[PDB]
Amino acid sequence: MCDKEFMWALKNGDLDEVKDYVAKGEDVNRTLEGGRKPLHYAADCGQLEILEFLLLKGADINAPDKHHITPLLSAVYEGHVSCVKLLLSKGADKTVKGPDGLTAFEATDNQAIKALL
Repeated sequence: MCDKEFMWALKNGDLDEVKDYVAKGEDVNRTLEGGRKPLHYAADCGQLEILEFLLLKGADINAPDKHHITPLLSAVYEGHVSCVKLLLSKGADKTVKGPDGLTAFEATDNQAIKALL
């Protein structure tokens, strides 16, 4: 068990492997070796099922990574509409500014995400 495989599981949708790490003692809020938290890796790659599992285990929906980026901003940057919907419906702060100074509204050009914000 190592962080490198944990980050891969969150990125690639391996929910069972993510459940393995958590059941074996992993903290769903710990910033991994890559500089991001589990929610950041799941939201960046649009893993909707992992996002749900992480929040139910107590993951901070607004926690930043090492680059002042929230899980909501990470999902917006790659246009994961369903992930934006789930994070917003769970109370994600839409007013946080990214590392470039723009909020989730100003950072995206996809108007479908802009409507939900």
